Amino acid sequence: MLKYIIPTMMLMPLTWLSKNSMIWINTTLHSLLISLTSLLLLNQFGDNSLNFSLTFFSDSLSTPLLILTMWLLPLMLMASQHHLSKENLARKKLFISMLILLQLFLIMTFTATELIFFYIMFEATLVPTLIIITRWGNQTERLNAGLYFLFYTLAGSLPLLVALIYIQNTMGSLNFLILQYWVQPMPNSWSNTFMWLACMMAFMVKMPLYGLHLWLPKAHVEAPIAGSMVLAAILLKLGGYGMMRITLLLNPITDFMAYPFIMLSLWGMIMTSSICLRQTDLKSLIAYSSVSHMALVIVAILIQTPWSYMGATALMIAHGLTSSMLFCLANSNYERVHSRTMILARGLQTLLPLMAAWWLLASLTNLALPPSINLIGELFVVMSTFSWSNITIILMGLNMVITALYSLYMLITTQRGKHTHHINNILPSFTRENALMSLHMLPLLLLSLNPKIILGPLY
Amino acid sequence: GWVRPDLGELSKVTKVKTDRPLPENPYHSRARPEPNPEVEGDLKPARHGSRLFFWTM
Repeated sequence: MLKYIIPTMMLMPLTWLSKNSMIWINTTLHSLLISLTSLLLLNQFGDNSLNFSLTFFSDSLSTPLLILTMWLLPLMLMASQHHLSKENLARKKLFISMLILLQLFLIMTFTATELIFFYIMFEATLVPTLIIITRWGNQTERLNAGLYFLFYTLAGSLPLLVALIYIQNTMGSLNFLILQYWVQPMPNSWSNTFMWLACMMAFMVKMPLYGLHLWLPKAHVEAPIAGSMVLAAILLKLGGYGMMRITLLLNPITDFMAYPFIMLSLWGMIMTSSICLRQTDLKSLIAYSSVSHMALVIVAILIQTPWSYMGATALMIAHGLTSSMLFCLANSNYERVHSRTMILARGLQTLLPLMAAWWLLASLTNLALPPSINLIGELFVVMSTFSWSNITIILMGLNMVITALYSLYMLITTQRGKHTHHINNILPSFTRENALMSLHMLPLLLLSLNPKIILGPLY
Repeated sequence: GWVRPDLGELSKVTKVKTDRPLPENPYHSRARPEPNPEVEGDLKPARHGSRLFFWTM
């Protein structure tokens, strides 16, 4: 894994001592070469995981998320011009190097053997995102958004460290195998309940669930496209990854104590899918969509079925791709018209004839189109939760109906019916935006052909 | 007779033979409780470096 750590370091002074109007080509080319080399990882077989040290090791949960990170880097590094192409050379290099450093800590975090190391690189992922969204937020409440982001994610995430130190000095080391192969049941006392609530509540903050979800939408509508897509896809699916790893301990008490979180997640999934049906501010619909789908992920993690974990990791990867792409189309329409609203930018079937295909195809991958990976994830979560109880499938299908409703309303609102005929500034679609759309969609369809990769540990 | 002692001959620390024996433990106290076991010998390089969270060797 060091063969993936060290060229991420070496790609950073590349950006500094490449000359003017040549940093772009070198960084894009070399990060795509890193993406091929990342795809060469996929070796993981059968019985064990694979160990790239006593420091690095990869479960089959971590492999598609790692390839997702090293694939979402060059897509973003191309995605983030035309709103900073007029800015300075030094600030431009600082932004690109900040994204490279954020990739580095994400690789650190996904191949974290030890949970202490996982926590350190977790909040190391947390650090540069505040700087990115605050320095290039392009709105007036970016301070409020970054500050809520910071204090929510710390003040939830912080006693997790105390619980991990306690496990460190009551059971020896914190390799995942020796945390495994040794883990003993922890009975229904109260201190065990608070340890569970500390760990699970830190990751509850990170996902988010419904009582803690206003964390998210300000940090997406008041942020640039790079921070938005990395924030949503890699940070929320990293939180889910972390909960998947740490839930191997605390086996008996989750049945006793894990009912109200299931409850808040289900009813807030319904209320969040309802709130993203009537809003303006086009960017925010995808944010509350992400809240709904990760509440579904949380229900899937806290019930403890192998069907549930396969559906959980499939839903994670598919929704990461879909929500990142749909953020990128929203930024494309915002670069067309400086609005951020929804009822203004109408028309766009007549004009921009090719963009309709990407809007429709992204809205259908959000619709749970049936050969796609999104429906595979949602379907296995529905199967596992109907095994959990015979009555909760009503909420799942009602989420399904409202999800199709708001997604297809988001389609037929902005891009259906009549241009407002006072706009007269929109240019035909560049090759860059459609290259980004083709870099989003085509891996999702090619995984829809062969999804034996993205199903996780319990394949 | 009785020659006067010169200045300063009422000095000059003096021997005398006795009959009673010289005493052990004139401070009527108990024995000494415990010595401390002294750590000696050569030392090996440490077992796996630090044995902290990580930073192995």
